[PDB]
Amino acid sequence: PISPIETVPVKLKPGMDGPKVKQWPLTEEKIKALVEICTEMEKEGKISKIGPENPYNTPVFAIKSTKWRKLVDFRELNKRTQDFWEVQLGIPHPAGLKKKKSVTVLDVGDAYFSVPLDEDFRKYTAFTIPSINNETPGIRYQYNVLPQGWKGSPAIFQSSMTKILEPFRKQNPDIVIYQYMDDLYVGSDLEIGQHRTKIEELRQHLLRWGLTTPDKKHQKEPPFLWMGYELHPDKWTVQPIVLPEKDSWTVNDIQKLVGKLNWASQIYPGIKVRQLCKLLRGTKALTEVIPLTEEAELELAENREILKEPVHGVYYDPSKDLIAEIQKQGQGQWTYQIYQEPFKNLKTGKYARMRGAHTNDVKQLTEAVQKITTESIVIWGKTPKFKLPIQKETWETWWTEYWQATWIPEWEFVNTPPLVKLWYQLEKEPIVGAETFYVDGAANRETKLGKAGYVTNRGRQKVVTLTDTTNQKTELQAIYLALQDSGLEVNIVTDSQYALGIIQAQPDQSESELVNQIIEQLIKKEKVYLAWVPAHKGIGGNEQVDKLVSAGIR
Amino acid sequence: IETVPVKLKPGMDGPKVKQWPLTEEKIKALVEICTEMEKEGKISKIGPENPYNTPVFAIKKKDSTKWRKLVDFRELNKRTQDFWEVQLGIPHPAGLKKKKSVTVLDVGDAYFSVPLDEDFRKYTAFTIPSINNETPGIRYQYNVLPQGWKGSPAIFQSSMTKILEPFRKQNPDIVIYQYMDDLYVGSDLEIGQHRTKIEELRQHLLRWGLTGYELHPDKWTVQPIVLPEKDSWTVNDIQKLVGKLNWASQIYPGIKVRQLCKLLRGTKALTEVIPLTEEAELELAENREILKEPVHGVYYDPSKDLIAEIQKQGQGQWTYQIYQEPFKNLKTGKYARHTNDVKQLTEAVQKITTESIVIWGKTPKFKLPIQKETWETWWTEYWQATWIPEWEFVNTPPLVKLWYQ
Ligand SMILES: NC(=O)c1[nH]c2ccc(Br)cc2c1S(=O)(=O)N1CCCC1
Repeated sequence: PISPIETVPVKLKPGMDGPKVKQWPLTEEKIKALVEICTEMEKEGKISKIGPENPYNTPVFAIKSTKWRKLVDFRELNKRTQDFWEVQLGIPHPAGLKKKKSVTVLDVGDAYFSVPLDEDFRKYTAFTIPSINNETPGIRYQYNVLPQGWKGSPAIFQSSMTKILEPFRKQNPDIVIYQYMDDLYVGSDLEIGQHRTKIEELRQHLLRWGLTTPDKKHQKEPPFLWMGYELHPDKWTVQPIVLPEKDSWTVNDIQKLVGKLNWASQIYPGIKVRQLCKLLRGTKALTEVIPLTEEAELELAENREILKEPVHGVYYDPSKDLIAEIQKQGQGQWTYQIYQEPFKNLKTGKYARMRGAHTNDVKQLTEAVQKITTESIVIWGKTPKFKLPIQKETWETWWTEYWQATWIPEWEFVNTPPLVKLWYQLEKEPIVGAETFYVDGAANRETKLGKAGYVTNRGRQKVVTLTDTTNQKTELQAIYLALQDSGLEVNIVTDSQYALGIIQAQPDQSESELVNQIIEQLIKKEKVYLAWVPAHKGIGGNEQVDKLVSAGIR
Repeated sequence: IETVPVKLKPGMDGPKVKQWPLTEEKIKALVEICTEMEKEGKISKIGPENPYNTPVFAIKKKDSTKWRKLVDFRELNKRTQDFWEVQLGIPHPAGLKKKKSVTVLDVGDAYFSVPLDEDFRKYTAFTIPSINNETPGIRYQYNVLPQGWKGSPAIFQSSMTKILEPFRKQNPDIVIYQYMDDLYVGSDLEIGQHRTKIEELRQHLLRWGLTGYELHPDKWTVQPIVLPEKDSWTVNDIQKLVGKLNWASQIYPGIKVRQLCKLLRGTKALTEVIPLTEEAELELAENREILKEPVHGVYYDPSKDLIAEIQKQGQGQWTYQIYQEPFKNLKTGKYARHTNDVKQLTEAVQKITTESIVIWGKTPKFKLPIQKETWETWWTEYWQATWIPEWEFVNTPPLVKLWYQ
């Protein structure tokens, strides 16, 4: 049965004609297998014979566990076909679904082959069964329905199924139907008897539209394995995750493990991947063995422990608020959970992202909130109420003084260490009784060598030589010198906007080990005031460290 | 009625811009709005064979409880710039910025009485998404001039002129400028008299279907770079002063620092009070004078885009500069304030855009001191305007903020 549904008009891309690819000669057994397949398809309205008048062509092949299959290579027609609207804009997350009393899945029989193809387009679907040893013509057909492997099939199928379902939906708004490829998931809160009854009424409304579906006795029982998930009407989990037992790990084994651990992270809280991931850095062939670092071994063990014993999530109650909680798991690692009723998770997740080169826990926490806020809008249409391991004073102090704008949705502090905090502060004013260090760095672009140094108001001076640097590196090297030689309380004056910008943002972690050394020093001080002056002016101490540091390096 | 043919920019396709995720209440407001437009024939449902897309949102719109649908035609506007700008461009009047009073009126309803060329409709496609992607998006395209598309005012131009004709004849000294979905009405009348003429204008629009915001461009003055005035100057204070002066120059010609720097010779402590040799005081003396005046040499170039930079100053304050060439400031200003950073930045942007429309007839491309994603999720929460400017996301330079405080 081909559906009586109206047809979707189709077009070739602008300034293009249909495909005209010649048919390769086939073996006799293949021609034969194809003649049988087509006569059957023709005797069902799926395809139709045409002549040598239509000028387009698409290759056909035949392949074989011992039954023949027809293969049409639509590559060329696909390149000439217009673009369509995307089939799915995203897939639902199970955490966002509502709990259901009864749920069934109907798989649509011969999906594509039940929807008609635009009359004016059929012509470009022309294929030829060749004659024996090519001597002679060939049998020529064209499609009447949506072809397997054709660009427009998926979208046209789904649109047709959407048009066909509307009538039913209106008369049964208390019923959910989700369209996925050629399956239909049907959910209701009805008693088993009236659900079975509404299915049948559905199965028959579809039948009237040229679409077949399995009957009771033939339709599967929950749990439904779908998209890597296992769905029960009252709960959800990810499909069974087996972490292999291996004596030797190859890159391909670590990549697969990492992907399974990332997948499990949606519901198993605390899953970690950073040490395992560090191992995939650099990398050789997919086949090369990688010794597991210690760290990697502890992470695996910790993950293994989290994974023994199933964990399931609950579904969404739209009448209740969503609560999201976040914990710092370590350096750059964040983990979160979302619930509506304390401790019954709808879902879990982790966030790691390094945003920039130098950063702090205040900025990372706030980026994690943003990532969760976005995900929430997607899954539930609303933002959650957050519980953060950061004191309210800490947050407002930071957001208030920083130069970038921000806004978090409603949140409350929660005492779950480690608590988020700033590790040092720069003074707003120069320290009285503090030695002033005027710093500077210089680097030669040709030789790549440079010098970093300082001159203080209290007599001191120093210049150090560096060999494979950059100006930026010298300027940071200069600041570090001043922090090493100064003792608590110091005033540092630099001409580097670059180094200033970095330090003013109160970094606690960096990609640069030099930056990390500066940070470790900054946390040790009592008071640090840092200021900037334009280079190449007469500015006191500056003009002096500049000449000192320029010597031989410009 | 007949339709004006519309073409894209040669070898240029339609927009295929992703629909951002919307909250439950904005999705429901849109479903409601769109169901009513469709019933009235303004838009129709479309098939999978339309691969185009333009984003859509819902806004409240100044002191109104009602939801307004807002279509983001930024991309389509880019793909149709020869049509609305060269083919059917709307002249911008230079006298507008001079009027004492400018009133902004929303005239977008005018558009739905005009039909859109059948062969262009497909490019106006947009989608209403569902939560969790549990159902397919509701797909539509327009049958009439859409709001937010710069082709609509260009096409409706002739009818607008017929409509405003008697009022303009009767009031030779009032300037009326259309920009996108709004009308800008300026006069030099006393305020009650200005408001009276505005109500009269509303009566004329009302005879043709159509059915405000109050500026004072003439009162749009300065916003210099200010220098500190003080007794007892520190080494630290002097450095900060030359730093700011040094930066002031590059934009301002004449700024001098030698004397200020001469004050700083040797390797001094920051907390060292240093008496200003009169030679110096005469320097920031003339600099202070330099800074109080305008640029000189900077003019608007109509063939160039306008850029706007904004700095978060703290405690409700924001600074901004509009220019085409960096350092060649056409305008500078400030904006001051339940208000978060996003809500305040959102109002500053709309405020800067409106002045820019009034002054030059075009919107600036904004460089926003905010994380993209934060802006993306929050902006429509406080957006009230019917247009949307172009924007980028930047990280404010450390000193730039202090130099504009
Ligand atoms: N729309 C829903 O809220 C919904 N809720 C469910 C709960 C459990 C099961 Br099993 C299926 C469901 C469904 S469903 O059947 O539509 N569909 C399952 C795949 C994604 C949505």
